[PDB]
Amino acid sequence: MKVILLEPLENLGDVGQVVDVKPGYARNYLLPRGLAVLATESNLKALEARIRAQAKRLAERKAEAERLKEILENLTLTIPVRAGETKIYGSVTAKDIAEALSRQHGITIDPKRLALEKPIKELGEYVLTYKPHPEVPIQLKVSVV
Amino acid sequence: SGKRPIVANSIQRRGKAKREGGVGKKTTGISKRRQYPNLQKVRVRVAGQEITFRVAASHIPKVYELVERAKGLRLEGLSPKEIKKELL
RNA sequence: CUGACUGCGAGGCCUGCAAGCCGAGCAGGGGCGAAAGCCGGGCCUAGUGAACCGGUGGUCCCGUGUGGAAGGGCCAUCGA
RNA sequence: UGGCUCUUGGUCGCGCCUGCGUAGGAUAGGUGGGAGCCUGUGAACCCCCGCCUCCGGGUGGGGGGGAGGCGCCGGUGAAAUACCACCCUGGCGCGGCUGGGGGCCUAACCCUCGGAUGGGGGGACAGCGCUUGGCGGGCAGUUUGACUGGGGCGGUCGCC
RNA sequence: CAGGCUCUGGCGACUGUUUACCAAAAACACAGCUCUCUGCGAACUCGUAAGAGGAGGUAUAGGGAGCGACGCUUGCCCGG
RNA sequence: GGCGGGACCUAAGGUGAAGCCGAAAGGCGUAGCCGAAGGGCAGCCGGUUAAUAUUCCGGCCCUUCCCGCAGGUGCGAUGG
RNA sequence: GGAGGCGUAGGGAAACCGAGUCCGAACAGGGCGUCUAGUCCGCGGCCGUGGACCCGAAACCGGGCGAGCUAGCCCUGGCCAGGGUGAAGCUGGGGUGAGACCCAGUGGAGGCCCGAACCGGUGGGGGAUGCAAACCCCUCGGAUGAGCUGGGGCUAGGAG
RNA sequence: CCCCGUGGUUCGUGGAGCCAUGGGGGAAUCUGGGCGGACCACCGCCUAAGGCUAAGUACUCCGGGUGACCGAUAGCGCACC
RNA sequence: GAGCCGGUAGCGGGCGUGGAUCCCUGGAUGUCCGAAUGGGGGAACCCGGCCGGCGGGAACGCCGGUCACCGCGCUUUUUGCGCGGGGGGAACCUGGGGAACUGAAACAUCUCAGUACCCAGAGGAGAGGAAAGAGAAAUCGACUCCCUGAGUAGCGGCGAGCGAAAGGGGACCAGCCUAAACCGUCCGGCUUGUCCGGGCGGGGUCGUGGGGCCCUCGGACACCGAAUCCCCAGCCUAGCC
RNA sequence: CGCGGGGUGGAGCAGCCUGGUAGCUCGUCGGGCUCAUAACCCGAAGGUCGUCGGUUCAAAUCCGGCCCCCGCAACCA
Ligand SMILES: [Mg+2]
Ligand SMILES: [Mg+2]
Ligand SMILES: [Mg+2]
Ligand SMILES: [Mg+2]
Ligand SMILES: [Mg+2]
Ligand SMILES: [Mg+2]
Ligand SMILES: [Mg+2]
Ligand SMILES: [Mg+2]
Ligand SMILES: [Mg+2]
Ligand SMILES: [Mg+2]
Ligand SMILES: [Mg+2]
Ligand SMILES: [Mg+2]
Ligand SMILES: [Mg+2]
Ligand SMILES: [Mg+2]
Ligand SMILES: [Mg+2]
Ligand SMILES: [Mg+2]
Ligand SMILES: [Mg+2]
Ligand SMILES: [Mg+2]
Ligand SMILES: [Mg+2]
Ligand SMILES: [Mg+2]
Ligand SMILES: [Mg+2]
Ligand SMILES: [Mg+2]
Ligand SMILES: [Mg+2]
Ligand SMILES: [Mg+2]
Ligand SMILES: [Mg+2]
Ligand SMILES: [Mg+2]
Ligand SMILES: [Mg+2]
Ligand SMILES: [Mg+2]
Ligand SMILES: [Mg+2]
Ligand SMILES: [Mg+2]
Ligand SMILES: [Mg+2]
Ligand SMILES: [Mg+2]
Ligand SMILES: [Mg+2]
Ligand SMILES: [Mg+2]
Ligand SMILES: [Mg+2]
Ligand SMILES: [Mg+2]
Ligand SMILES: [Mg+2]
Ligand SMILES: [Mg+2]
Ligand SMILES: [Mg+2]
Ligand SMILES: [Mg+2]
Ligand SMILES: [Mg+2]
Ligand SMILES: [Mg+2]
Ligand SMILES: [Mg+2]
Ligand SMILES: [Mg+2]
Ligand SMILES: [Mg+2]
Ligand SMILES: [Mg+2]
Ligand SMILES: [Mg+2]
Ligand SMILES: [Mg+2]
Ligand SMILES: [Mg+2]
Ligand SMILES: [Mg+2]
Ligand SMILES: [Mg+2]
Ligand SMILES: [Mg+2]
Ligand SMILES: [Mg+2]
Ligand SMILES: [Mg+2]
Ligand SMILES: [Mg+2]
Ligand SMILES: [Mg+2]
Ligand SMILES: [Mg+2]
Ligand SMILES: [Mg+2]
Ligand SMILES: [Mg+2]
Ligand SMILES: [Mg+2]
Ligand SMILES: [Mg+2]
Ligand SMILES: [Mg+2]
Ligand SMILES: [Mg+2]
Ligand SMILES: [Mg+2]
Ligand SMILES: [Mg+2]
Ligand SMILES: [Mg+2]
Ligand SMILES: [Mg+2]
Ligand SMILES: [Mg+2]
Ligand SMILES: [Mg+2]
Ligand SMILES: [Mg+2]
Ligand SMILES: [Mg+2]
Ligand SMILES: [Mg+2]
Ligand SMILES: [Mg+2]
Ligand SMILES: [Mg+2]
Ligand SMILES: [Mg+2]
Ligand SMILES: [Mg+2]
Ligand SMILES: [Mg+2]
Ligand SMILES: [Mg+2]
Ligand SMILES: [Mg+2]
Ligand SMILES: [Mg+2]
Ligand SMILES: [Mg+2]
Ligand SMILES: [Mg+2]
Ligand SMILES: [Mg+2]
Ligand SMILES: [Mg+2]
Ligand SMILES: [Mg+2]
Ligand SMILES: [Mg+2]
Ligand SMILES: [Mg+2]
Ligand SMILES: [Mg+2]
Ligand SMILES: [Mg+2]
Ligand SMILES: [Mg+2]
Ligand SMILES: [Mg+2]
Ligand SMILES: [Mg+2]
Ligand SMILES: [Mg+2]
Ligand SMILES: [Mg+2]
Ligand SMILES: [Mg+2]
Ligand SMILES: [Mg+2]
Ligand SMILES: [Mg+2]
Ligand SMILES: [Mg+2]
Ligand SMILES: [Mg+2]
Ligand SMILES: [Mg+2]
Ligand SMILES: [Mg+2]
Ligand SMILES: [Mg+2]
Ligand SMILES: [Mg+2]
Ligand SMILES: [Mg+2]
Ligand SMILES: [Mg+2]
Ligand SMILES: [Mg+2]
Ligand SMILES: [Mg+2]
Ligand SMILES: [Mg+2]
Ligand SMILES: [Mg+2]
Ligand SMILES: [Mg+2]
Ligand SMILES: [Mg+2]
Ligand SMILES: [Mg+2]
Ligand SMILES: [Mg+2]
Ligand SMILES: [Mg+2]
Ligand SMILES: [Mg+2]
Ligand SMILES: [Mg+2]
Ligand SMILES: [Mg+2]
Ligand SMILES: [Mg+2]
Ligand SMILES: [Mg+2]
Ligand SMILES: [Mg+2]
Ligand SMILES: [Mg+2]
Ligand SMILES: [Mg+2]
Ligand SMILES: [Mg+2]
Ligand SMILES: [Mg+2]
Ligand SMILES: [Mg+2]
Ligand SMILES: [Mg+2]
Ligand SMILES: [Mg+2]
Ligand SMILES: [Mg+2]
Ligand SMILES: [Mg+2]
Ligand SMILES: [Mg+2]
Ligand SMILES: [Mg+2]
Ligand SMILES: [Mg+2]
Ligand SMILES: [Mg+2]
Ligand SMILES: [Mg+2]
Ligand SMILES: [Mg+2]
Ligand SMILES: [Mg+2]
Ligand SMILES: [Mg+2]
Ligand SMILES: [Mg+2]
Ligand SMILES: [Mg+2]
Ligand SMILES: [Mg+2]
Ligand SMILES: [Mg+2]
Ligand SMILES: [Mg+2]
Ligand SMILES: [Mg+2]
Ligand SMILES: [Mg+2]
Ligand SMILES: [Mg+2]
Ligand SMILES: [Mg+2]
Ligand SMILES: [Mg+2]
Ligand SMILES: [Mg+2]
Ligand SMILES: [Mg+2]
Ligand SMILES: [Mg+2]
Ligand SMILES: [Mg+2]
Ligand SMILES: [Mg+2]
Ligand SMILES: [Mg+2]
Ligand SMILES: [Mg+2]
Ligand SMILES: [Mg+2]
Ligand SMILES: [Mg+2]
Ligand SMILES: [Mg+2]
Ligand SMILES: [Mg+2]
Ligand SMILES: [Mg+2]
Ligand SMILES: [Mg+2]
Ligand SMILES: [Mg+2]
Ligand SMILES: [Mg+2]
Ligand SMILES: [Mg+2]
Ligand SMILES: [Mg+2]
Ligand SMILES: [Mg+2]
Ligand SMILES: [Mg+2]
Ligand SMILES: [Mg+2]
Ligand SMILES: [Mg+2]
Ligand SMILES: [Mg+2]
Ligand SMILES: [Mg+2]
Ligand SMILES: [Mg+2]
Ligand SMILES: [Mg+2]
Ligand SMILES: [Mg+2]
Ligand SMILES: [Mg+2]
Ligand SMILES: [Mg+2]
Ligand SMILES: [Mg+2]
Ligand SMILES: [Mg+2]
Ligand SMILES: [Mg+2]
Ligand SMILES: [Mg+2]
Ligand SMILES: [Mg+2]
Ligand SMILES: [Mg+2]
Ligand SMILES: [Mg+2]
Ligand SMILES: [Mg+2]
Ligand SMILES: [Mg+2]
Ligand SMILES: [Mg+2]
Ligand SMILES: [Mg+2]
Ligand SMILES: [Mg+2]
Ligand SMILES: [Mg+2]
Ligand SMILES: [Mg+2]
Ligand SMILES: [Mg+2]
Ligand SMILES: [Mg+2]
Ligand SMILES: [Mg+2]
Ligand SMILES: [Mg+2]
Ligand SMILES: [Mg+2]
Ligand SMILES: [Mg+2]
Ligand SMILES: [Mg+2]
Ligand SMILES: [Mg+2]
Ligand SMILES: [Mg+2]
Ligand SMILES: [Mg+2]
Ligand SMILES: [Mg+2]
Ligand SMILES: [Mg+2]
Ligand SMILES: [Mg+2]
Ligand SMILES: [Mg+2]
Ligand SMILES: [Mg+2]
Ligand SMILES: [Mg+2]
Ligand SMILES: [Mg+2]
Ligand SMILES: [Mg+2]
Ligand SMILES: [Mg+2]
Ligand SMILES: [Mg+2]
Ligand SMILES: [Mg+2]
Ligand SMILES: [Mg+2]
Ligand SMILES: [Mg+2]
Ligand SMILES: [Mg+2]
Ligand SMILES: [Mg+2]
Ligand SMILES: [Mg+2]
Ligand SMILES: [Mg+2]
Ligand SMILES: [Mg+2]
Ligand SMILES: [Mg+2]
Ligand SMILES: [Mg+2]
Ligand SMILES: [Mg+2]
Ligand SMILES: [Mg+2]
Ligand SMILES: [Mg+2]
Ligand SMILES: [Mg+2]
Ligand SMILES: [Mg+2]
Ligand SMILES: [Mg+2]
Ligand SMILES: [Mg+2]
Ligand SMILES: [Mg+2]
Ligand SMILES: [Mg+2]
Ligand SMILES: [Mg+2]
Ligand SMILES: [Mg+2]
Ligand SMILES: [Mg+2]
Ligand SMILES: [Mg+2]
Ligand SMILES: [Mg+2]
Ligand SMILES: [Mg+2]
Ligand SMILES: [Mg+2]
Ligand SMILES: [Mg+2]
Ligand SMILES: [Mg+2]
Ligand SMILES: [Mg+2]
Ligand SMILES: [Mg+2]
Ligand SMILES: [Mg+2]
Ligand SMILES: [Mg+2]
Ligand SMILES: [Mg+2]
Ligand SMILES: [Mg+2]
Ligand SMILES: [Mg+2]
Ligand SMILES: [Mg+2]
Ligand SMILES: [Mg+2]
Ligand SMILES: [Mg+2]
Ligand SMILES: [Mg+2]
Ligand SMILES: [Mg+2]
Ligand SMILES: [Mg+2]
Ligand SMILES: [Mg+2]
Ligand SMILES: [Mg+2]
Ligand SMILES: [Mg+2]
Ligand SMILES: [Mg+2]
Ligand SMILES: [Mg+2]
Ligand SMILES: [Mg+2]
Ligand SMILES: [Mg+2]
Ligand SMILES: [Mg+2]
Ligand SMILES: [Mg+2]
Ligand SMILES: [Mg+2]
Ligand SMILES: [Mg+2]
Ligand SMILES: [Mg+2]
Ligand SMILES: [Mg+2]
Ligand SMILES: [Mg+2]
Ligand SMILES: [Mg+2]
Ligand SMILES: [Mg+2]
Ligand SMILES: [Mg+2]
Ligand SMILES: [Mg+2]
Ligand SMILES: [Mg+2]
Ligand SMILES: [Mg+2]
Ligand SMILES: [Mg+2]
Ligand SMILES: [Mg+2]
Ligand SMILES: [Mg+2]
Ligand SMILES: [Mg+2]
Ligand SMILES: [Mg+2]
Ligand SMILES: [Mg+2]
Ligand SMILES: [Mg+2]
Ligand SMILES: [Mg+2]
Ligand SMILES: [Mg+2]
Ligand SMILES: [Mg+2]
Ligand SMILES: [Mg+2]
Ligand SMILES: [Mg+2]
Ligand SMILES: [Mg+2]
Ligand SMILES: [Mg+2]
Ligand SMILES: [Mg+2]
């Protein structure tokens, strides 16, 4: 039998695969439990879709990655917000890091996809690491003051 | 019987016993006899309800292929036998 | 020494049919013999089996659109 | 018609090892090559381990050790004893193809339970389908001669 | 209206059963003995099948076989 | 209306929703339905006609159903 | 209406050749064939195929019809005068340590006895174009049983 | 499509193809696939596994026409209630 | 166009040129049984639901209507409503099953014979039908039926028997629609997708291979044409001269 | 016919692997021992190992053919 399984099994293999099994294992177990599925013509193609869809999808996102990657590199976010003589009056988060960016330019960016644990409370200039894609890191220059 | 997607009756075709060489001759004895189609039951789900098929061994797959086409189908309505029927 | 031949076969006996039997001489090619000539098994009359089906050897022949092959035919012989 | 696992066979490729009468110093399956071959592509003498046995040697894996080690002819047997090669007899380690045997499982299939989508027993067995060979007056179709001082029994059946 | 009796053999224990229409018996049957199959979806029977009987029974039960109350007994042979 | 049968019940059997089986015809089958000389159910004596009579008549006696009333009570079913 | 048929050339298994051709090395022999017939219609005699002059089986096979006779079972009802014998049990008495057991009474057992109905059909006579396609008279067997009998229903042809 | 078991055809297993198909294995989409009597090559023919379609054909319950058909033991079993 | 109230006279009593009887067409009515169909059942009988009516009429009875099962489709399951099936027909037809006598001078392969007969289905016919054909002609061109081919080619216990096709002569004459690629839309499902599937519409039908999509031709009014539809002629179902 | 495996002492078989090997039981004779057959113990004779050809240093052994008995199924117009 040809079958496309929807569940990893030490037996046959990881999900989305396509492996030959004796019809029985299919008909009277794998197929009805739903651990696997008759790999008809329709399904094989329904699997193309399932690939192509996310396949081109991710690449098209990574697109909008080299889009920001270029803008975010040739730029520094000057962040004017009151401060002592070293420490800050209050604090700057990614949320702020984000809005200042979306204002100071109009470039929108997810606050979360931005590496920064505790909010900045020091005065100075940094480079935080942004990440919309796990293969497209972006060093963002900044400057609280 | 024959019944399902199968489409196969049971043909009555004789079986003739012979004694022979082939390098000397070959002679006979002959009688009518009925050949049956290897035939099994197939149980399957299809929405609610079970549903069996008195199918031949040949087309066992056709039946599963049928349940696949049934997913694209709108059914229910307490249709035990009725599914099978409306199941093409 | 190998006529226990090959290719024939005028003409008859016998006989319902089928079969059985005797056979001069012709060609080929050969044996014995000085030669005349004799040799187509055994002094003779029993020691046998139609046809069909098939086997082995061969061979001008046939070979399903054509070339082969399969198979068959023909000659020889085999299994009552 | 299925899941897991142990176990074993055939067969092919690869790898590797076995097959010990005197003799030659020898316990050398075959045939042929070539005098040269090993060792730092770390050797001889020695400790540990697996396997074989003709009970001697043999071969594979771990160490000490250190540049030393084997062969040749003569000798000698039927053949030459380094080393390399194709291959044999028998066996071991890997994979390819392929089958036989045991065990367990459950979901097919089968039985069952005051409906159960379920639970319990059986279980890849059994049932059934195609195909194999067998047993097979339970049943079926037929056959079971002619002569013949009636038939049978007996005798005979063609050729000289 | 209404038994002739007795003695003594054979067969079969016994009441029963039977060849409607030439045979009522010494024939069958019988309680009883032995062998054998069958562990239950039993074996066996009818049916292509589903199914049914077996039995809504479970080896002290069910199928098949032979012998045939009861008493005494039932030897040897496993080559085919 | 009262006897017998039917507008009641169920037996063997038959039939047969569901379900199962079978080349066709068909075969099996739960419920249910059918199925009686079984269960259930109210009439006796006498008269009369050429010819009927628990059938007409006479006497005496009884059943079910519908409506209304009076009295009484949780009434109510193919289910227990 | 010329499709078509027969006839005009045979010999050979054929390849093939042709008044020849086959066998054969053969311009030996020999088989068969050359030196022409034919066809179409009517009629008659016979032959082949069909039932083939006519009438006749015992049988076989396919589909149906029958258990209102008879056989078995299933359901539900009915029937068996009268007489006889007198089992167990129980009661009582006897008996013994208790008991087995004994006797009497009571009791009403039985494919028990006699014998009608009813169910048979033993022997004889009769009947034999019968009263009758199985009867009649005398006689005889069973008669609470494995009894007989009404109504309902089931099983059948290689089947019951 | 090949194999096993068969049926059809003139074809009785035969050198047995073709059409069909009960069991088993099991493709391809025109550079595909079937066939021309085992097989192979060459050369041809043809496009399977969906379906429909008049007429020319068969029959005589029925009505009509006609006979070198019968004439009541013939002619249909029946001339007729 | 003169009679008439059948065969069928008689008792009794009517009708017809105000055109009867009679014949042709259409309509009406049509008890109960039968596919039989509300339910039952031993055909021609018995019992009942719902709605409306009849009688004094609630009990009873009668009348009119209506109520089997099965398939297909709308009905959302529902319960409905709508079209269809059921049964019969002499022979003929197709399909599923399918003998034996007999022949072979016995008999088993073989024959009789895919006949007899059983079953289902079709219909004025039925089947078959446009080539995955035939078969040797670098030919033919659906199917059916007749002649011939031919008692040939073959098949065969090479027995008994059985027995083609192509080709030629005639009858008739007709070709078509889908599946798939691709496009559009409606619905479902789901791992929301540039999807899967189901239905409906466009598209497409071939062997000189055809079709789809893309680009160029101009893409066209024209050209062909029903086997469906309408009307008419003709014809049949009474007559008349 | 093709398939298979053997012809070893007076009887067979082991030896035929994977060549370096004739031994077994009974039997014959002799000796020991017993009342005694016999049991038993010691010792000896009786095999081109069916046949011929070939490999090899060497065979019953591996190989060809042949001669024969046994067995296998399968065919007989
Ligand atoms: Mg499998
Ligand atoms: Mg500031
Ligand atoms: Mg300040
Ligand atoms: Mg902005
Ligand atoms: Mg963005
Ligand atoms: Mg973003
Ligand atoms: Mg990634
Ligand atoms: Mg079935
Ligand atoms: Mg099939
Ligand atoms: Mg069928
Ligand atoms: Mg067979
Ligand atoms: Mg052969
Ligand atoms: Mg034959
Ligand atoms: Mg026959
Ligand atoms: Mg037969
Ligand atoms: Mg299954
Ligand atoms: Mg079902
Ligand atoms: Mg298969
Ligand atoms: Mg689908
Ligand atoms: Mg429903
Ligand atoms: Mg429902
Ligand atoms: Mg349906
Ligand atoms: Mg629908
Ligand atoms: Mg002569
Ligand atoms: Mg003669
Ligand atoms: Mg002679
Ligand atoms: Mg003579
Ligand atoms: Mg002499
Ligand atoms: Mg003489
Ligand atoms: Mg013969
Ligand atoms: Mg011959
Ligand atoms: Mg030759
Ligand atoms: Mg010659
Ligand atoms: Mg040639
Ligand atoms: Mg040749
Ligand atoms: Mg041909
Ligand atoms: Mg040619
Ligand atoms: Mg050829
Ligand atoms: Mg030849
Ligand atoms: Mg030959
Ligand atoms: Mg298996
Ligand atoms: Mg060796
Ligand atoms: Mg040695
Ligand atoms: Mg020396
Ligand atoms: Mg070398
Ligand atoms: Mg050298
Ligand atoms: Mg040198
Ligand atoms: Mg070296
Ligand atoms: Mg080296
Ligand atoms: Mg060691
Ligand atoms: Mg060694
Ligand atoms: Mg040297
Ligand atoms: Mg060497
Ligand atoms: Mg592996
Ligand atoms: Mg392996
Ligand atoms: Mg492997
Ligand atoms: Mg295992
Ligand atoms: Mg287990
Ligand atoms: Mg368990
Ligand atoms: Mg379990
Ligand atoms: Mg479980
Ligand atoms: Mg199964
Ligand atoms: Mg269940
Ligand atoms: Mg279950
Ligand atoms: Mg379960
Ligand atoms: Mg289970
Ligand atoms: Mg278990
Ligand atoms: Mg087991
Ligand atoms: Mg099994
Ligand atoms: Mg036996
Ligand atoms: Mg027997
Ligand atoms: Mg037999
Ligand atoms: Mg026999
Ligand atoms: Mg017999
Ligand atoms: Mg016969
Ligand atoms: Mg005979
Ligand atoms: Mg005689
Ligand atoms: Mg005599
Ligand atoms: Mg006499
Ligand atoms: Mg005799
Ligand atoms: Mg003679
Ligand atoms: Mg008296
Ligand atoms: Mg008396
Ligand atoms: Mg007296
Ligand atoms: Mg006596
Ligand atoms: Mg007696
Ligand atoms: Mg006795
Ligand atoms: Mg009695
Ligand atoms: Mg009796
Ligand atoms: Mg009697
Ligand atoms: Mg009697
Ligand atoms: Mg009689
Ligand atoms: Mg009689
Ligand atoms: Mg008597
Ligand atoms: Mg008797
Ligand atoms: Mg008994
Ligand atoms: Mg006894
Ligand atoms: Mg037992
Ligand atoms: Mg039987
Ligand atoms: Mg049976
Ligand atoms: Mg049972
Ligand atoms: Mg029971
Ligand atoms: Mg018993
Ligand atoms: Mg005694
Ligand atoms: Mg005895
Ligand atoms: Mg004795
Ligand atoms: Mg014996
Ligand atoms: Mg024995
Ligand atoms: Mg024995
Ligand atoms: Mg009364
Ligand atoms: Mg009454
Ligand atoms: Mg009633
Ligand atoms: Mg009643
Ligand atoms: Mg009732
Ligand atoms: Mg009942
Ligand atoms: Mg039925
Ligand atoms: Mg049916
Ligand atoms: Mg029934
Ligand atoms: Mg009835
Ligand atoms: Mg009733
Ligand atoms: Mg009653
Ligand atoms: Mg009563
Ligand atoms: Mg009273
Ligand atoms: Mg009164
Ligand atoms: Mg009273
Ligand atoms: Mg009276
Ligand atoms: Mg009165
Ligand atoms: Mg109460
Ligand atoms: Mg309450
Ligand atoms: Mg109450
Ligand atoms: Mg000729
Ligand atoms: Mg001449
Ligand atoms: Mg002459
Ligand atoms: Mg001549
Ligand atoms: Mg001449
Ligand atoms: Mg002439
Ligand atoms: Mg003439
Ligand atoms: Mg003539
Ligand atoms: Mg003649
Ligand atoms: Mg003839
Ligand atoms: Mg005759
Ligand atoms: Mg004649
Ligand atoms: Mg004749
Ligand atoms: Mg009766
Ligand atoms: Mg009687
Ligand atoms: Mg009495
Ligand atoms: Mg007394
Ligand atoms: Mg006392
Ligand atoms: Mg007492
Ligand atoms: Mg006393
Ligand atoms: Mg006592
Ligand atoms: Mg006492
Ligand atoms: Mg007493
Ligand atoms: Mg007493
Ligand atoms: Mg008394
Ligand atoms: Mg008595
Ligand atoms: Mg008596
Ligand atoms: Mg009386
Ligand atoms: Mg009587
Ligand atoms: Mg009497
Ligand atoms: Mg009498
Ligand atoms: Mg008598
Ligand atoms: Mg008498
Ligand atoms: Mg008399
Ligand atoms: Mg008389
Ligand atoms: Mg008289
Ligand atoms: Mg009497
Ligand atoms: Mg008596
Ligand atoms: Mg009775
Ligand atoms: Mg009775
Ligand atoms: Mg009655
Ligand atoms: Mg009969
Ligand atoms: Mg019959
Ligand atoms: Mg019988
Ligand atoms: Mg019988
Ligand atoms: Mg083919
Ligand atoms: Mg097979
Ligand atoms: Mg086979
Ligand atoms: Mg085949
Ligand atoms: Mg057939
Ligand atoms: Mg055939
Ligand atoms: Mg034929
Ligand atoms: Mg044939
Ligand atoms: Mg054939
Ligand atoms: Mg085929
Ligand atoms: Mg098939
Ligand atoms: Mg084909
Ligand atoms: Mg062809
Ligand atoms: Mg060909
Ligand atoms: Mg073609
Ligand atoms: Mg085509
Ligand atoms: Mg196609
Ligand atoms: Mg087509
Ligand atoms: Mg077509
Ligand atoms: Mg077609
Ligand atoms: Mg048609
Ligand atoms: Mg005609
Ligand atoms: Mg007429
Ligand atoms: Mg006429
Ligand atoms: Mg006329
Ligand atoms: Mg006339
Ligand atoms: Mg007359
Ligand atoms: Mg007449
Ligand atoms: Mg007259
Ligand atoms: Mg007359
Ligand atoms: Mg008539
Ligand atoms: Mg008439
Ligand atoms: Mg009459
Ligand atoms: Mg009449
Ligand atoms: Mg008039
Ligand atoms: Mg009148
Ligand atoms: Mg009148
Ligand atoms: Mg009148
Ligand atoms: Mg009158
Ligand atoms: Mg009158
Ligand atoms: Mg008058
Ligand atoms: Mg008139
Ligand atoms: Mg008139
Ligand atoms: Mg009318
Ligand atoms: Mg009316
Ligand atoms: Mg009616
Ligand atoms: Mg109705
Ligand atoms: Mg009815
Ligand atoms: Mg009303
Ligand atoms: Mg009213
Ligand atoms: Mg009406
Ligand atoms: Mg009504
Ligand atoms: Mg129904
Ligand atoms: Mg329906
Ligand atoms: Mg509709
Ligand atoms: Mg519907
Ligand atoms: Mg609608
Ligand atoms: Mg709809
Ligand atoms: Mg509906
Ligand atoms: Mg609605
Ligand atoms: Mg609904
Ligand atoms: Mg309705
Ligand atoms: Mg309804
Ligand atoms: Mg409609
Ligand atoms: Mg119709
Ligand atoms: Mg019809
Ligand atoms: Mg047919
Ligand atoms: Mg058929
Ligand atoms: Mg016969
Ligand atoms: Mg005979
Ligand atoms: Mg035939
Ligand atoms: Mg037929
Ligand atoms: Mg039908
Ligand atoms: Mg019909
Ligand atoms: Mg037609
Ligand atoms: Mg058609
Ligand atoms: Mg086409
Ligand atoms: Mg025939
Ligand atoms: Mg004929
Ligand atoms: Mg013809
Ligand atoms: Mg033609
Ligand atoms: Mg033509
Ligand atoms: Mg004409
Ligand atoms: Mg045409
Ligand atoms: Mg769509
Ligand atoms: Mg659809
Ligand atoms: Mg479409
Ligand atoms: Mg379309
Ligand atoms: Mg179109
Ligand atoms: Mg187009
Ligand atoms: Mg086409
Ligand atoms: Mg193209
Ligand atoms: Mg376009
Ligand atoms: Mg334009
Ligand atoms: Mg255009
Ligand atoms: Mg059209
Ligand atoms: Mg006219
Ligand atoms: Mg008219
Ligand atoms: Mg006039
Ligand atoms: Mg063997
Ligand atoms: Mg021996
Ligand atoms: Mg031995
Ligand atoms: Mg030995
Ligand atoms: Mg000794
Ligand atoms: Mg000797
Ligand atoms: Mg020897
Ligand atoms: Mg010797
Ligand atoms: Mg012998
Ligand atoms: Mg022997
Ligand atoms: Mg053997």
